[PDB]
Amino acid sequence: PAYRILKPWWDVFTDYISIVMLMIAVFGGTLQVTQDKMICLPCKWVTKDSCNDSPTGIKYDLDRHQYNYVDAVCYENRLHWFAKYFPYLVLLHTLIFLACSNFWFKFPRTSSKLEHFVSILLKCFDSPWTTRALSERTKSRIEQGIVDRSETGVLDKKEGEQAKALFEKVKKFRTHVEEGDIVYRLYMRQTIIKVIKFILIICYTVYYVHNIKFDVDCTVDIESLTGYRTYRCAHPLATLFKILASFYISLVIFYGLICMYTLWWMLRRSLKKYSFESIREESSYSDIPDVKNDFAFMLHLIDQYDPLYSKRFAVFLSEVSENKLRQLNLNNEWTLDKLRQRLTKNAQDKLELHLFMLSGIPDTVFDLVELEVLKLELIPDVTIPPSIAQLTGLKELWLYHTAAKIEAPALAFLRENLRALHIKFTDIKEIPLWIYSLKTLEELHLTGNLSAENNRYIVIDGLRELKRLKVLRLKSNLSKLPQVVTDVGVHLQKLSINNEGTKLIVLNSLKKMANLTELELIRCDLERIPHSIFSLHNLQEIDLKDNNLKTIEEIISFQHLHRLTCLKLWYNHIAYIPIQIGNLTNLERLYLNRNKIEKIPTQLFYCRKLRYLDLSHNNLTFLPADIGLLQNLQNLAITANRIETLPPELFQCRKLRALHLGNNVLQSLPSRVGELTNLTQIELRGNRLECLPVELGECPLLKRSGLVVEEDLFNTLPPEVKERL
Amino acid sequence: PAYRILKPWWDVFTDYISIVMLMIAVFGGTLQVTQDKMICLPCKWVTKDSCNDSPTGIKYDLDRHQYNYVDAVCYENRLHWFAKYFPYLVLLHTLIFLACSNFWFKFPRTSSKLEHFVSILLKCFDSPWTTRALSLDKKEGEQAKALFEKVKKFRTHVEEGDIVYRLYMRQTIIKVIKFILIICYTVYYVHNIKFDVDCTVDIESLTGYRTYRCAHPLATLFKILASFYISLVIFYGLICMYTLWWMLRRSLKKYSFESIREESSYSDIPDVKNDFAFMLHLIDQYDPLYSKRFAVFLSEVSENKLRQLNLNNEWTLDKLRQRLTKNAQDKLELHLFMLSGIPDTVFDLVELEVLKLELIPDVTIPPSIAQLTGLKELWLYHTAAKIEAPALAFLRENLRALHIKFTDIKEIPLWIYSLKTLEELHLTGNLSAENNRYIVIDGLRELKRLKVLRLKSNLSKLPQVVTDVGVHLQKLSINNEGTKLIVLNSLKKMANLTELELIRCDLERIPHSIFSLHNLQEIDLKDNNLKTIEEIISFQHLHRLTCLKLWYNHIAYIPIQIGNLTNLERLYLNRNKIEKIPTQLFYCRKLRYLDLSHNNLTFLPADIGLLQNLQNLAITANRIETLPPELFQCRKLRALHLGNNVLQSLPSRVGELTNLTQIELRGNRLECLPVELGECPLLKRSGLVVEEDLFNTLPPEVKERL
Repeated sequence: PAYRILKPWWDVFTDYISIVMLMIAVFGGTLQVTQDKMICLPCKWVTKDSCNDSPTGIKYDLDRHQYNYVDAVCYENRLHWFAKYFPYLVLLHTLIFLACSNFWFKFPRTSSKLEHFVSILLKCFDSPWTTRALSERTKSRIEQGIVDRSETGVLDKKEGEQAKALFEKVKKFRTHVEEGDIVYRLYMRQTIIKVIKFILIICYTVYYVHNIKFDVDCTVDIESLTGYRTYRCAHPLATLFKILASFYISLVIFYGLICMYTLWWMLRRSLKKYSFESIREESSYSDIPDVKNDFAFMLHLIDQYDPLYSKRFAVFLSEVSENKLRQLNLNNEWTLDKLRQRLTKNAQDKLELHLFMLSGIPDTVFDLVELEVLKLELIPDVTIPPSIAQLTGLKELWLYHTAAKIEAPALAFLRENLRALHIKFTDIKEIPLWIYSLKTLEELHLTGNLSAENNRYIVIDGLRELKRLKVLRLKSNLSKLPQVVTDVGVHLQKLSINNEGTKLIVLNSLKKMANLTELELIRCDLERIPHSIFSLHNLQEIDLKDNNLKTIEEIISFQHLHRLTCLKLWYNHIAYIPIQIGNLTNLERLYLNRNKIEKIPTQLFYCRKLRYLDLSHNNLTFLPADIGLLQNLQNLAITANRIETLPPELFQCRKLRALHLGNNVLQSLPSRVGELTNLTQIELRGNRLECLPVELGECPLLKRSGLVVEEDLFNTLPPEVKERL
Repeated sequence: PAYRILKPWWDVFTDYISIVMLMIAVFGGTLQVTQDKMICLPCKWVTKDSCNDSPTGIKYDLDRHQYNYVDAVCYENRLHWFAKYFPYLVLLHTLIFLACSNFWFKFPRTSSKLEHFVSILLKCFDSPWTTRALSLDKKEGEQAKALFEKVKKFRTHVEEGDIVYRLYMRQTIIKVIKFILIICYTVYYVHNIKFDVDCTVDIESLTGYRTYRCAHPLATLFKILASFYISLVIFYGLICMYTLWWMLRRSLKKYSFESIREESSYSDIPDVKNDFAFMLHLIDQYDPLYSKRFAVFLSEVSENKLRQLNLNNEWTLDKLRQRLTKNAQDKLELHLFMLSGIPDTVFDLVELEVLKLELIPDVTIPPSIAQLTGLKELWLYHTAAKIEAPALAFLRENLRALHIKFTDIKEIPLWIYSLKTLEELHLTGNLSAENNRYIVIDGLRELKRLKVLRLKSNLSKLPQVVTDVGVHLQKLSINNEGTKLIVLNSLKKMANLTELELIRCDLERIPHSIFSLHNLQEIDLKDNNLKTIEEIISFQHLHRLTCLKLWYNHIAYIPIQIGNLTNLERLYLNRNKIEKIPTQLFYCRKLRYLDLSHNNLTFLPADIGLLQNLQNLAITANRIETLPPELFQCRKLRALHLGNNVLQSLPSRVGELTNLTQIELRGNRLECLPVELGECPLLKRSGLVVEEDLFNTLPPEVKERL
């Protein structure tokens, strides 16, 4: 694996230098062992030393054998020890350089981190995901760039899984390697020792060259054995060894110069610190990490092998890349088969789908042409890719605290759709300035707490142009409603304020609007009904509940209005009903629930078209004979009021489909109510009935679904209601 | 591998010569170590002339050991300097030349370029796309595309390099320098190789004799080796000099594909001017075929074809036909919503009068439209606009209607004025005052032929290009924003105006420049800020109004000037909260269609019984009590839409008409329904939405009969 981490001036030159150094050691060694003769010969003209101060010949008269002895003595007991062991010296130095350059290689405490690093290196130029990743007023409303750049391509569960595995591995391997700096320390130590040995070697070997000589004056003490005292002696190899020493010294200098470069490099710039600054300078990916340890160091070393590596690695190790990967992987798995698992519907169905557990917006959801409603919950980076064009209808979109980043170029589609839009928000500005750009939005639901200032800025710029707004629901404190509401208010059909922090005067709004065909004040801290509410001639519905409203005495002037048709007064403190309610007959709904009503005058009977009445959780203990006049009564609750046994007027009606009786006193339901034949359900609970009537057989719609009873015995009818079930 | 980037008359020869030269160093080295003896011997003749010539023996009483000393001395400080180190001179230079040859390989900043270069060439060489490109099974697209992306990134990277070229030149130059020097030294120092030499070293104090004659035993082998060596080197040098000639008389820093371009299918190839060019020349030397395969692969024209084929192989004629539908004014509506371009197969659909394109980049519609017969209508929305096909005649014979939608300003093409046969145009988009004025002039000014024009936009002011073109205007519509109601000099210019529509515009009051337009014959005012009908008094004096829609407004009051009109075929009083209807509508006995809904009427007047031709009557969500008997005093009442009112039961008599085709009964709280209603021949569960069977006699009979 060394090849892919091969260092330009650390491994390349060192290996060739080392080979040459070894070669010269071997050459010299071979010669030193067998070609070194050291030819000595005696001399007669000895004056002081050197046998000088001087044809037939000399005739020294010595034995050929004894000359070899002299040679051996002069060789052993004289100078030039450097020359004698020069190739061994070279071999040692060569081996030192070779060994010191390769401690990390094949040594487990360092090779482990290199193996993890190299494994990554071999994946950066593989796993095609990498090369896909390498392919690269406003008012936060423009993102067509990313729409076309992604090319809506896929990974086919191959690049997806490969890249995912590599993300797990790059994060884990980095966490492992990043713990320390052993790889770093070894290279700094190695670089320094190479320089140290270099300096010492040159000093040592350039000095001992004066030792290599043509000849030597041999003055060893052997004349008592061999006759002559002084010998002159030649060393033929000495010429060659001066040459070899010179070549070795030059070779070491070259090595040294390169080693100084590498030591120079590792000191001039920090190597542990490392980041892909060059990538964020050139590439679209600014998401560049920086760590200071062995991982970064090893990346830095290979940065000088090939910049291409850095480009591949840098784009891979990114959260931008991972997020694009995840969205693509989402599409790979979250297909039509998975979307179908959640295609539910609740009421006014419109074929819903709610995506809650997704980390982003799938593209496959827009293949669900049949749906009209899409609910997005807690999903970040919602752009709504402009591939919603294959949908036909889109009647409702829920931005349930997701993201304000809706910038895809598909307003034309949305402007032909989205009758309704729901925005849930906990922050102030995650509400996009996108809403007003929609023109066909009729219904808008805004839920979250904004200050008066925030209401004014968000509503004026984000909503004011919704000329077709007909329905507006504000689940906000609304200490003041911005003038936008009153202006849309003249075309607005429904306005609903539903919050505990509601404390304000709405008289101006009511007067300006003068329409409000549906009005809701829920949990608003109200005690007083604003009197201008009676200018809403087309009010047609009013829901006053969960208020501090303790009176109905104020509803005197309701006849100023026409077609009221509905009055909801539940969960309030109206413990008493006056005789103004009897003048309200153009009413088709009335609800008095948990208001602690002690008494109701016979006034409800005047509203002979009431048909629907809720009398519950009131300390009333009474039923008037209004019930005998309202012969179109279809639904009535008489519960939690401790009423005595029901009076016979109970059944003097025609339908009373919903007969809800409970938490009262009823030893027995008047059996005659069973002859209405239109009972669909009878609730008989908490009343201590002794027995059940056996006249219910007359009614075909009291099969065992509507028999909400405690006893379910004392009868002959159980098999009839069971078979009908 | 490296083989394919080796130079034909350079590298194979360099390697063989280097091997032989090293062989000479090895032979000579071994020879020099064990065979060089220098047998020297003294002489007694005149030493002034190296022992000249002016049987038993000479004896020369010296010992054998002493002679070894003489030989050693003569060898060490006399002649044969060159011969003594000849094989080392050979080894050193041979290694230098060899190292120089391989210098560019395994070099820190050349290997990466070379490895990628070779891999790309091999992939291009063997890719089936290259073959097809010479003129995909849905996989060659991906493979070729991946190679194209890699090639573009590789080329971009190599584009900035000048390393491979320069290092090669430095290498060539140093080989030439060393070549000249090695010849100068090797050739010159040959006079020192002699068999017979004269040794006159000063060793008399040790040997008696000063002059020795001496025989170098390997003089001949070193002369032979040197001569053979010199010849090897000269040959090597010829190649080195050739290299410089080739490198200097050819730019090589640039490479053109002209010799291939005029033989192959492509034309779009740039002049390469960097290390890529140099590498290209080198493969051209090895084999030009690789230059060709690469060139054929790397082409934008080829990429275009590759992608086009991918479209054609997916969006086949069956795929297109299966997805071909029709919704209104049918004409074979084919929709292409997410394509990367337009497949050619769409133009073989000769019968495809309607093509709808959206979200398709770079649409160009190559002129193959001549293949088609009918192309009566074309919808280009939110796509691209690069159709410059030289085939206006085909387009002019067709394209009676164009529906083009935009998101910006400059996206709008000008293919409108060039088609003077255009009859109907629809434009939606982002407008401003000046932006619209400039574009509408360039777009519509010359279309005298235009009859129908509809604009969906934030216009804010009516342009005069439209009023001038508008003198031939049949139908005019504008919506989604209020404009200055420039009517005083617009309706008068247009003057034909046989169908006018105003939707979601800031109209509170009706303009009165329409009052004299007797040729109006159709008018639709809806979702406006209009809250009245006071203006419509003299308006209706015009004959042939035939249609008046005032729905979706705030008109809660109907006057009795409505009786001024006798010619109306459509009347819509929808969602205006009206509280009463006068018996002044019947005046238009040709009305036939009357929408009374989402009002606050609560009752109906005796007007229905005066319209014997009333066919379609909608009475819904008006809280109306039991309908008056005039309800069924008619002849047709095909559609009786009742709902969200108050009706205990239908009068049995309405079912005796028998021309009822549908009765809607939803939300009216009916207690029961009479049997006569089931006698009507066309109420056999034909759209008879009811809540319950309502105690009728023949609901299962009519269900089976249908």
